[PDB]
Amino acid sequence: IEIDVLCDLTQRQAKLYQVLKSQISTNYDAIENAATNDNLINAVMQFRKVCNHPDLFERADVDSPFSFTTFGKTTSKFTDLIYSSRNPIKYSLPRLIYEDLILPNYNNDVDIANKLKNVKFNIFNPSTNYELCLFLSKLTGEPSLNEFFRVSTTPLLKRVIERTNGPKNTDSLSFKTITQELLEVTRNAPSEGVMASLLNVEKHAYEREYLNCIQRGYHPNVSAPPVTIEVLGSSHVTNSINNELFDPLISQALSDIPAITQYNMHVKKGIPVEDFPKTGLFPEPLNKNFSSNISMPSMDRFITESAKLRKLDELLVKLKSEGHRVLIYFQMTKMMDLMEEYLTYRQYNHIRLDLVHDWQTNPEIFVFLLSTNLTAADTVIFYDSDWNPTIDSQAMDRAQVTVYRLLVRGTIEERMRDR
Amino acid sequence: FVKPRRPYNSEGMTRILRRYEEDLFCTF
Amino acid sequence: SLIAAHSHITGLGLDENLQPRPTSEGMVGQLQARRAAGVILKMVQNGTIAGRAVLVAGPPSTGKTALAMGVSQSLGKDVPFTAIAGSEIFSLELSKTEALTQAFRKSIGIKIKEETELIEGEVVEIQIDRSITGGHKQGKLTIKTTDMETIYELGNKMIDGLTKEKVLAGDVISIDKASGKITKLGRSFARSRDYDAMGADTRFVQCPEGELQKRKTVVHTVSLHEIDVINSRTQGFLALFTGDTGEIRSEVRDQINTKVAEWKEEGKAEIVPGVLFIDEVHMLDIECFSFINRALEDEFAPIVMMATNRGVSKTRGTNYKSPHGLPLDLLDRSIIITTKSYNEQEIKTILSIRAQEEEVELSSDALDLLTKTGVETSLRYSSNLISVAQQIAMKRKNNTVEVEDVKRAYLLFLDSARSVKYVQENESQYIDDQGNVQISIA
Amino acid sequence: KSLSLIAAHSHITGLGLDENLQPRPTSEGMVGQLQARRAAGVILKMVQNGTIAGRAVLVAGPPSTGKTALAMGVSQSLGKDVPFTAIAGSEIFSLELSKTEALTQAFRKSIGIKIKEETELIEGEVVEIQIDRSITGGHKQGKLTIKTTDMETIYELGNKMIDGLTKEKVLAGDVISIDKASGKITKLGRSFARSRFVQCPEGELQKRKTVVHTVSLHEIDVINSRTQGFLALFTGDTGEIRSEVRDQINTKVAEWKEEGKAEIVPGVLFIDEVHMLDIECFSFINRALEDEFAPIVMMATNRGVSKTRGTNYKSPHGLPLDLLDRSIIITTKSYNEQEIKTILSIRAQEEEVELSSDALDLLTKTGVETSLRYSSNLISVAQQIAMKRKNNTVEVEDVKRAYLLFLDSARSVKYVQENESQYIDDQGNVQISIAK
Amino acid sequence: VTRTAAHTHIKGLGLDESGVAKRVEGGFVGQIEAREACGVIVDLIKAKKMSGRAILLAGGPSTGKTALALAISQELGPKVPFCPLVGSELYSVEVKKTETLMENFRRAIGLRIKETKEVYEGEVTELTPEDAENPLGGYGKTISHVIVGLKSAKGTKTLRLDPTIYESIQREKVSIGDVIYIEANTGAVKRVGRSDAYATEFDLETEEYVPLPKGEVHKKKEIVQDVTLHDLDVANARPQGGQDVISMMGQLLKPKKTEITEKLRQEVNKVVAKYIDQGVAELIPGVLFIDEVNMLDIEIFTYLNKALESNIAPVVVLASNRGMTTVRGTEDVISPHGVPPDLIDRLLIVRTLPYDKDEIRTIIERRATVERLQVESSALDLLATMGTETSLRYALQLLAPCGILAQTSNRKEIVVNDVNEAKLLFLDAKRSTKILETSANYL
Amino acid sequence: KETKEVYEGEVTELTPEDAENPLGGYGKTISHVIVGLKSAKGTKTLRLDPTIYESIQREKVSIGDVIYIEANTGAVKRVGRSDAYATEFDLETEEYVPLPKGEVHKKKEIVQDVTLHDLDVANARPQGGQDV
Ligand SMILES: Nc1ncnc2c1ncn2[C@@H]1O[C@H](COP(=O)(O)OP(=O)(O)O)[C@@H](O)[C@H]1O
Ligand SMILES: Nc1ncnc2c1ncn2[C@@H]1O[C@H](COP(=O)(O)OP(=O)(O)O)[C@@H](O)[C@H]1O
Ligand SMILES: Nc1ncnc2c1ncn2[C@@H]1O[C@H](COP(=O)(O)OP(=O)(O)O)[C@@H](O)[C@H]1O
Repeated sequence: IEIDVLCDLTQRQAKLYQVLKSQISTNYDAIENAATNDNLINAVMQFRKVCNHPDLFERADVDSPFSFTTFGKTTSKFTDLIYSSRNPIKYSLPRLIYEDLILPNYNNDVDIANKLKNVKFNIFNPSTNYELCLFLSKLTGEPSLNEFFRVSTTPLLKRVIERTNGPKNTDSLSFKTITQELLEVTRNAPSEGVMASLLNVEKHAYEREYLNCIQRGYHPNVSAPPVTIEVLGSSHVTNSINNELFDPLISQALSDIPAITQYNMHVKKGIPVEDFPKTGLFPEPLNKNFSSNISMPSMDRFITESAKLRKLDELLVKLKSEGHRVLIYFQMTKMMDLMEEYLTYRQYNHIRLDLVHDWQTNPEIFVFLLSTNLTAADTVIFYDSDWNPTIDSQAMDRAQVTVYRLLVRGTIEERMRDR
Repeated sequence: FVKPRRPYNSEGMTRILRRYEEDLFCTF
Repeated sequence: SLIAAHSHITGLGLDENLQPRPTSEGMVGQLQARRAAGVILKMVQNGTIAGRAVLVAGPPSTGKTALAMGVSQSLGKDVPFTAIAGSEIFSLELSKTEALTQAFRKSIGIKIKEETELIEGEVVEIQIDRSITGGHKQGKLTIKTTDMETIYELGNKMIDGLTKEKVLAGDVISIDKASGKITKLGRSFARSRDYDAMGADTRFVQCPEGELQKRKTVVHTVSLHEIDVINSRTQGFLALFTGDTGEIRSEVRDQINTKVAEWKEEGKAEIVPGVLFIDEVHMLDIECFSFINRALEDEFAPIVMMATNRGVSKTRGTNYKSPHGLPLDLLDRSIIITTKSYNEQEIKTILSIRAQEEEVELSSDALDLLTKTGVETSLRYSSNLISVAQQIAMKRKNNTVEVEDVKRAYLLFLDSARSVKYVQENESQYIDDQGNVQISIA
Repeated sequence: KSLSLIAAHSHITGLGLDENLQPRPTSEGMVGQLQARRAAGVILKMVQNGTIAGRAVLVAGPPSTGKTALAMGVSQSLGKDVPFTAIAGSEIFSLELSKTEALTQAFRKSIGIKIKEETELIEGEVVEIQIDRSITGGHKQGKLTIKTTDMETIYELGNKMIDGLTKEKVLAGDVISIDKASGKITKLGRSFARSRFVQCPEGELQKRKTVVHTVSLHEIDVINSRTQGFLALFTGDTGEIRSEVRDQINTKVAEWKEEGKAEIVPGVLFIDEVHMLDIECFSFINRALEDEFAPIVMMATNRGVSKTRGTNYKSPHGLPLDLLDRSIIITTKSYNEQEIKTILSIRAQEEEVELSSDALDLLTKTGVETSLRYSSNLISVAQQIAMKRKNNTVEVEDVKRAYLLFLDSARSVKYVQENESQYIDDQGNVQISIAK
Repeated sequence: VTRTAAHTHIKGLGLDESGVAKRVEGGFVGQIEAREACGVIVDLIKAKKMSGRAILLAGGPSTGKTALALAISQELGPKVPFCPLVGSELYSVEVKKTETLMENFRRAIGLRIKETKEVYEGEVTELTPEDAENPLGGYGKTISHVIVGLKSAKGTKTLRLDPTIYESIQREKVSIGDVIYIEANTGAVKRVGRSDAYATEFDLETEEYVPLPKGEVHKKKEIVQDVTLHDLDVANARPQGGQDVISMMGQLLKPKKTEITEKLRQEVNKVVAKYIDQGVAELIPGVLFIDEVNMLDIEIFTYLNKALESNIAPVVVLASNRGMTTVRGTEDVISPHGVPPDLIDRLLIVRTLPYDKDEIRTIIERRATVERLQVESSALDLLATMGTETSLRYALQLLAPCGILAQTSNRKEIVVNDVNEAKLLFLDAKRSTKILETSANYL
Repeated sequence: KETKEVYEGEVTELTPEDAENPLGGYGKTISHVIVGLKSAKGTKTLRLDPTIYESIQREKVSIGDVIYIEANTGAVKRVGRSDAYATEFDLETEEYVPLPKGEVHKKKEIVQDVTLHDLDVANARPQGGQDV
């Protein structure tokens, strides 16, 4: 008949219990006998709420980094969405510094000195240093003598994006190394070849360790954009900042053109594929889980967050062959959690507290609630510990007699049961 | 009932069809 | 592989009552240390006891690392055994405490259960739709077994795995859904239309029958340090092999600890502990010893075995001398296994085991001479002399090794004491501590 | 205000000095040290005059005598927009910066440039926004009706105003601010509509606003270094700024002062525990104090005839005699019973600790026999002991309990020396066993 | 069943409501005055008023200083940030030691923020881009806008995205039929996965299948987030989270510690004080624990002298086994506990006393009960005599070999023969040193 | 030791033969690619896969170039132009390789000597990651 059954405490339940015991304090033993004998009552009810479900205390929303942003938020046919994130930290720069030290001016000399240092006195200039360019072209094997001046006067990321070089001079001192040859033979090579498999071991370690389906464990706590510099009364600063943060070559390189757009430029507009902007250079993540730091609240996690609910769920897994009835007792606000528990993955036929005659006529329904004669029921399961037995006996007056008092160890609930 | 298939959009994309007898490369 | 110095040790040689046999599994003698190592091995195999420091002490050429390799061989598979020396901690890209943390977390394993669908069948049709630049890839795969035939939707990675190891129609292939593994089992059609491009000579495979999708549960072990390196940055899987994991932050470690506790509480994963073995532990700094003292008190701390062969010696990073080169607060947290020297019979049995492992046939008197030389000079000296005596005997065109081969190898190759005596008798011929030498004959 | 818990120098609001630079006995949280406070007022007037460059002063004395308290008083009496750079002596031993480069950055963080500029701003409360979309969307037109407490107007918006208002979504009832030239719209917040909350701004829309910017010379050095963005002002990876950039910045600042477009604000570089620098840093300071764009350097040390770092000899204050030749030394003295009692009463008044007169006398006796910092630390734990017994006033027994529970330096030394076998000595010897 | 460590048996300080210490409660035995002083310090931390308060736990080896620090952390709760540290951990090869100390100082100070997130979540129904009329200008991109239709439960709306938000969309590989989650605060997109409205048995990429999100599209949800000041400092020093190319390339670079300037810390403090003044965040000061504080050299102590005087510094607790020892990095500065007298003057030394025979006996008993072992009374008395003779830690660490030898002989109890055999098999430091002194070939 | 089976030589024709009833909405759907290779004393016409044809566009293979195809991988390799096909008499930057000797179809056993450190270095770096 009565089968008091025990459970452990999960990690989130233990964390909430410890933070409640540290934020309440005030003679926790007196709180224990206060919960035994029945401000003061609200602490007991919130401790029982933590004991029932961690999500009974606060709902578990998305797991995302804290956005250190100021953006356009609604204070409350299409509605457009524009990226408008900015750092709350603002660096104020005067107009004098920008217009006298960075921008060219008639009284300034930054353009003249920049051309003198970068073009006129460049050692890779073929107009003044043709011998060095010829020596470097004999060394490297570059087909163009202007490649050294172009490479030495370009940004390194811009150089990385725009390296599409096909031919090389064979009569040169640039040599093909052994390891580079082993790289070239396995650039496009099928598996189970000896040279192919001897140099592809990282992919084999990826495949045999099942790293394609491993979940993400770490996300950062704070995500922030770069510090926005504001200069009052200057549109040149805004234009330069927008050209730097949203440079179209780098933005196109770390992304992809849509496929119908590629069809429109290539076929409809006649643009050759060689003149397309370079795309697809963003590195692939480990999984789809590692692509973003936002984590959705898992329904399967919600079962295992509470040991009571996890043990109840494996009990309905065990006792699915025989009809029964579940009882929640005095704890409010735990109903809708059960409705979203049993109407997402494990769909059981159910009613919400007429329906007594519906139970006594329909046996395919599975779950009762009736928060505090029903002789058609066959197996009862409770959700409260050993309180004053008057309302407990009134509950079992409804009524085979199988009783389950899901008890949780290491908490006030088991303390009061023991009392 | 049976749930419908996901909509498959392949507009503006070259096709490589490998079948039992012949292989095709429908390009642009 | 090749024959190393500890290749003969295939375990610990202990009964079910943790009692060591006199000679078993390549280990002979050292009974108390072997029994203590069996107790340590049972404590590791229990898995409920964390962060215990074990020190193995004794003279050189005694069997501390032999005992550690016996523990490692008796440890079993899917249990980590990180065997490092004391010189790996001193690094240019990592701190001493960070290198010690990575060595600690390499020894803790996580056994993960995954659900996998295996799809083995003949390919009817592959349709691959790619973009103009080839970036976006999608398509369909009509696959078939002898009972039913289905059509699947392909992603980017599955198409990338289909292009390499080129699958045509009529090929029997296997699809591992949880790992993205494409395994071409072979070709079952053998069509008359054969292209001149491929050089494929795939074997005939019978048509697979039964169901197309088979559910199974796979089990794989991943160390903790792999999980911190993977979650530390974007391309952490490259850093697992390049070793460019520079000073992983403590926030990553805390989140990985909470996530693996959640994986333990869900039944998806379990935590198995392993052994961190540190050979030549006297080489560590006092800062390393303090970090080891505080890192042994962690929940995710493995069993630490340390080996040293030094008496009351100077602790590195300090100005005083301590027993075993280790400070007393570290020795307070450690239980010391003592290893003792061998007699004639144990040295003879070790040399016979080493000669049997090296496929070297010794006579009785050659083994007696090798035992006497091992007792007089060193066991490692005679164990090294075995191979060159075998080479001399094979140069003499006889199969076995005689006494004169051992005498010739002893005359050709010197030990420590003979070389010390030859240097001391000819002191002017060698560069001394003051950098003085007489190169000239006259 | 910013983030401020109660710290060691929170009670000091400046130097308690008169108009004749005479120190009051108790004013602005500072008691005692009349000669030291008058010398600090003289140094403060040297900073406020702005005509004297590169003066090094040394605040020397025993520990817990108020050298850092004097520096905090100078910093609090300096005011706003005057650069006060307080660093420790160990902060300049960097892994990615040389020590002279870190000293250069600390020197040039303490000299500011003051530039005043005008900006036209439109700060108003939005009545309504209408935008009529086209058939396709090539052109967008709109009217923005905005108001203040005094005015009310309607604006015919262009395309860029419409794009900058749809992004950063502004509805009716929002107080916003618009910069017309830069095209930046800042939502100050929701107005007083009952349906955050900010009041409707005053009238005269499109007003001239004078902004006064104080930018340190290190920031202009980082900006003018074309390989360094200003994110290195926050990330800290400036990485050995070249000298020629600093010469161009000095010439540009001198020509800006000559043209009248900017002013120079000298400040104070405070170095706590200046004995921790080595001899090469002292030589670099010895040469770098001669610059025209050099701040006034306050240095604090407590060591007396100590070994100079980087050398093998001993020097007074841990500083070589060529550095002490370039400096004038302010000497702080110890405190008597009355000054210790006044400091403890001020510290108790700051932390909202109500304590009795005999408890104050006991804490003063403890701070005379032991140390001022030990009693000032004992005040808060005695208060916690007092509220543990549900008492709002610190009695004598609370101070006695705090003295029993928490030890001072001399008691810890005596208790260690009586039981030296239980601790780890210089040789690493300890007897962890308690018997036999 | 449960894996146990050296400090598993300790649940807290174990004090009364008046602050007095029960002799055996909370997993603690003895150290009544030290536990009372730690409780006073815990109440001082819970006051959340003072800054830079520093105490020192002083005593011999194996006396319970780290036990008291863990008890302080357990009594404060998981909300209060506790940063355990070793003095050797501050020596980093990437950045200076003072920057590491300041980073741990900011790591020990916490913040609890309520954050409102604007969310566009739902299943993608249509995703059509509008191409630019001049694709190869070099100033814009190949597209101008992207129309995307999202339906949630009882709601459907369409969005016109600029190419930056669509770039964030397409880097998640979003197709038709994917339930997605766009965060308008940063532009970050989460692909929840395939909708269950279609067939879910024809995929090969082990994807998850989710229902339609409840409520309307464009929700505003409130999240309670617990961060530290160091999290904000390292997020602003290395910017990731924006959709500009600097944030995205800084995602892909190798992370490396940098000397975070005082200007960034003051700006972060200003933003946090603005968050507090709007009543949306609360400040939770915490504890930085430094065990083996003797390992710090004189430069870290000098920087600690300045850093304890800050108005945002946490409560710093330290531990040391040293007596009258020279400070590291110095030559002749003999100081108590290896801590210089300038820092000792800023400290409050909490003494910790050694234990008696019966206290050692009940400590062994509690460690045996927390490890699920049964020990006979005579074996417990022999373990107590061994603990008083050799060391307490040697007696505690010999319990597991005793359990192994007990379960080897098919017994649950630990007899005197088991602890005698464990004494014979495993050696303490004194017997090992006696073997070392009486050996020839440097054992 | 490994076996390399290759077809190399100067090419003679490149006809991407179109399929019968060639679907709809696509231009020039290729059923197979016919490549006519010639070398010293040998000339072979090869019927390749259609998907080699984009590789034909990748390496810029035209009539008169000396190309090189492995049988197992099916990847072309433009070695250069033939010496006889030096049509641009005045100015050209092409690398004119001689016509290769022996038959077009050659299957040879080659031996490669590496070290274990070479394997470790080649496996450590990302082998053709094609990212930024
Ligand atoms: N009990 C043993 N059984 C077999 N071989 C042993 C044993 N003890 C030592 N050896 C051999 O002696 C040699 C030295 O032992 P090792 O542990 O490697 O060095 P050390 O004892 O100086 O740490 C090893 O090659 C090992 O094979
Ligand atoms: N004259 C003073 N008036 C007020 N408070 C003082 C005075 N002198 C010292 N203090 C206080 O005593 C404490 C320790 O003094 P401190 O400034 O550290 O001296 P030092 O830097 O020489 O060690 C500080 O918190 C300081 O606020
Ligand atoms: N009062 C106590 N009650 C119970 N266990 C204790 C007590 N003091 C110390 N211990 C135990 O002794 C061991 C040594 O304590 P620890 O603080 O780590 O060493 P130390 O005091 O040298 O820092 C710990 O594992 C702890 O569980």
